[PDB]
Amino acid sequence: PAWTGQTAEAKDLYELGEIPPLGHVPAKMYAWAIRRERHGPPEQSHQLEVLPVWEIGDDEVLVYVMAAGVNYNGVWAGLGEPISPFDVHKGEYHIAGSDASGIVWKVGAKVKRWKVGDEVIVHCNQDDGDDEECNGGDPMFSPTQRIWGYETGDGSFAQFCRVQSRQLMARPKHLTWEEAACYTLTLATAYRMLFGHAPHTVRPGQNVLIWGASGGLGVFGVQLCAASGANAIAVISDESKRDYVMSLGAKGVINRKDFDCWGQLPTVNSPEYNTWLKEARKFGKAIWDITGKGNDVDIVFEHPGEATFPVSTLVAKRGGMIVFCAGTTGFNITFDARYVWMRQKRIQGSHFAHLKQASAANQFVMDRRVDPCMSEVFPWDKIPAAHTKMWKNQHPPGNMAVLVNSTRAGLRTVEDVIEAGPLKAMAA
Amino acid sequence: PAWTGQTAEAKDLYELGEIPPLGHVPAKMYAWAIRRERHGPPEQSHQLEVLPVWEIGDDEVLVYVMAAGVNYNGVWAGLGEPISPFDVHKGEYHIAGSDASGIVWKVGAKVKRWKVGDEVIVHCNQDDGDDEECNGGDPMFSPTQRIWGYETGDGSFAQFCRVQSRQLMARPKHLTWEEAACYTLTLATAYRMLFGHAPHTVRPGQNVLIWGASGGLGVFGVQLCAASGANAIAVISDESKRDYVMSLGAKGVINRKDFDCWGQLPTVNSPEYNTWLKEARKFGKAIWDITGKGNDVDIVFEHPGEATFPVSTLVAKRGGMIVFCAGTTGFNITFDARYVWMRQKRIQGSHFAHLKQASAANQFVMDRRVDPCMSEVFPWDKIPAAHTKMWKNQHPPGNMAVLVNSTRAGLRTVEDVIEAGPLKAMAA
Ligand SMILES: NC(=O)c1ccc[n+]([C@@H]2O[C@H](COP(=O)([O-])OP(=O)(O)OC[C@H]3O[C@@H](n4cnc5c(N)ncnc54)[C@H](OP(=O)(O)O)[C@@H]3O)[C@@H](O)[C@H]2O)c1
Ligand SMILES: NC(=O)c1ccc[n+]([C@@H]2O[C@H](COP(=O)([O-])OP(=O)(O)OC[C@H]3O[C@@H](n4cnc5c(N)ncnc54)[C@H](OP(=O)(O)O)[C@@H]3O)[C@@H](O)[C@H]2O)c1
Ligand SMILES: [Mg+2]
Ligand SMILES: [Mg+2]
Repeated sequence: PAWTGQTAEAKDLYELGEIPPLGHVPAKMYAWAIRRERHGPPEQSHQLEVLPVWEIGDDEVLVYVMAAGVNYNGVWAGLGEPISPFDVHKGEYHIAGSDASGIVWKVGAKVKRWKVGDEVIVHCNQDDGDDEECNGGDPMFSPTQRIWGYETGDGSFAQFCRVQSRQLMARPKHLTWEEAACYTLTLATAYRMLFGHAPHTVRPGQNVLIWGASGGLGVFGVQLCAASGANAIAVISDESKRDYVMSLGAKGVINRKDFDCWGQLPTVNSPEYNTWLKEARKFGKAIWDITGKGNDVDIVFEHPGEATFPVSTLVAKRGGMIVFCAGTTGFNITFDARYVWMRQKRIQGSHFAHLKQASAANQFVMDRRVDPCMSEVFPWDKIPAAHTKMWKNQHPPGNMAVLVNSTRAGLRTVEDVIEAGPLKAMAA
Repeated sequence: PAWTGQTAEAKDLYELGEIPPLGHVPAKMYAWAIRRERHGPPEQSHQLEVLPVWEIGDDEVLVYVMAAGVNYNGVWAGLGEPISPFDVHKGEYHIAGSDASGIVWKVGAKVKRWKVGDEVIVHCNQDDGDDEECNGGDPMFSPTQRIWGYETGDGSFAQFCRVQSRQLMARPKHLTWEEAACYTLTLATAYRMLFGHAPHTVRPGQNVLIWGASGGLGVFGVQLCAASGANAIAVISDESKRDYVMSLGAKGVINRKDFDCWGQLPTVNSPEYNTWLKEARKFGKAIWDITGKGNDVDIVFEHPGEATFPVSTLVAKRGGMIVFCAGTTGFNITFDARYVWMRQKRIQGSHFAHLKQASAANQFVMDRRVDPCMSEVFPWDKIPAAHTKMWKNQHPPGNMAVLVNSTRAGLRTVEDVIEAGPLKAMAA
């Protein structure tokens, strides 16, 4: 409430960073929406509209959005593949965006934890709140679970978005709006992988193979390991990337381009299967050269999938886990039953994270023990462009972000957004 | 000690069931041994020799063998594939057999738990006893772990075998010698699968898909489920087998021959992949018809491998585990990454079991809550024949057994073995 009266008048439509009086809610807002006939490339399917501000219920909340995050799923949405969201919800239009920072503007009748004017970031997991798994087990195992901004169109690429109370976490005051908004989805996901599957969690001492260490997922495996006592073993495909990952806490690096052990699992007992095992073993020593010899990784941290899995299942210690949330290079997974059963290795699928997980992760960032690693930030009018950049992989390592009501890069407080000035949302 | 003096004199070689005085150990014994040049079909590679009785150490024990069990591994040994045991141990010859019932005849200097004349059955797991995993963790994760009678040639197809104290469990007085000796290896294995991988263990209420329900492994999944409150869902390939498995506790049956969803995973997005999912779904309802609808199995209990895995990974509930110890139909495992990561399913390899596991299992049998299911029993001179029968799958459902010092089928006590009479070990 330092800035309660330096605001604007009560009206039904504001421009970017034109702060309304606290708790006043305009009939309308500006947004980046998708409709079923637009479906296609981000610059084609994401177009700019003026829509009504979301109606909210008993346990929901409304957020004035300062910045947001760019993730792959916003592309799958604009694409309508692998599926269209309109085959998931009954909506006429869809507002994407699954990461965010901003202010709470209005709360439901039953909301006590959070209060109007509180500064927050947003976790993307939602459920109906009332079955066995959401009340005693793991809420990610409820059929009711879904991802906000993907399987819902009340996402964050708009002046306002609608979220459940159970999606809100406190914002780190030490970050810019854009930094606060880039990491939660990707950080929380990686946190579930490494701490959310007892008894195969990370402990001081362990060695963890991290695939694609420069990726949005990669950078967070590396940091979380280091920040906990463990020893991340990064993997990359460009030697200019070496310094980067190593300044993060990495305890070694390796480059996949040196080998050929890539591709599905050669049918067994065939020479290819024998030439395959030959190089892959080279890959194995590559670790021991870092880890010491006889020292296989406690956890493989997977996501490329089809092309590497055969290998990942080989290098993991007896009693070790190979966890993963994607298959960026194919889904025909393959592996040699012999290796995982004799050495009793766990192959564990994983998928985002839940509030208590996202918020344990958020704490590492609040204590400054982990850093969002924001790759770069685009402005409100470049949002579809920002997505196109991910599409064909031309983005820099780390996590992109885009601006909303925050009118310029580098802004931290709401006072900063005011004095920097309102901005036209729809000009051309 | 009811029969301490109805024995024979002190000599250095006895015939079958010619009981020596308690604690007297003959210089020599009769056995079924393998040597590297014999390698081949069981009837070729298992030949009959007279060898010295094993020397034993501080924590080891010597057992007078009444009956033993027949398992696949005795065939892989005689075969010398996938490997020869002589590439594992430095021995000139090898005595196979990984299951057994009998009397303790001699104990090491440091053996307090067990005493001479005690009646026992044998678990096949061994380790060196002195690293981290054997002293605080799971001893199956020690590099020192190995299977007795396979990776060692002091097995049970002989008048005497040598075992570690940590392999011994008490024998159920209510069984015949052969019954007591058929089940431990196969029972314990299945017990680890269903109770040895927290937090995905069996609980009253759960539904568990059991592949090959008539198999030595199958029958024990079914019984253990039922005996615990769960609901085994058997799978078979002969309708004459239906009554069998259902009298065991099964709560339903299904027959794989009706479908075609068998084989590796059709490359994705291809019509075959679409026709594949079509039948497999039929397979899924087949369950709900038994389980109720919306009710996916908590645990798939796998072992056929390559040909079914694609399917097994589909039918398991979100948060469910697919555990397995074999790949009897290939090792090029395959599955759709999408299914296991979104529904966060665990794919867990497993391999035999450890003492505390084998002995929890043994308790079910001691309370008469589980039954060995002995398929049939061959005599001492048919042991290689018994193995040949497994080789090409012509054995009846359940678990085979063969006789040693027990001179006739149906004998229970040692008194019974005496009055039934000694028997010539080597006649032709
Ligand atoms: N379903 C979920 O729960 C969930 C949540 C978040 C993200 N994801 C997924 O996880 C994936 C990546 O996330 P991200 O933030 O890391 O995106 P990203 O920044 O594009 O990550 C790509 C990184 O992976 C590495 N990589 C790409 N292909 C590789 C290959 N063939 N072999 C080895 N490394 C390879 C690259 O690093 P190098 O070439 O230097 O090794 C690259 O830096 C995407 O599929 C995304 O959808 C899934
Ligand atoms: N490494 C370990 O820890 C360990 C320990 C013990 C056993 N094993 C292994 O487990 C396997 C079987 O053990 P077992 O005692 O059950 O031997 P088994 O008695 O021969 O089991 C075979 C059973 O599996 C079923 N089956 C065979 N092919 C099938 C297929 N293509 N699809 C569906 N079902 C099929 C059959 O039943 P239906 O045709 O009626 O369905 C048959 O009754 C072997 O590979 C054995 O080596 C491994
Ligand atoms: Mg991002
Ligand atoms: Mg058997």
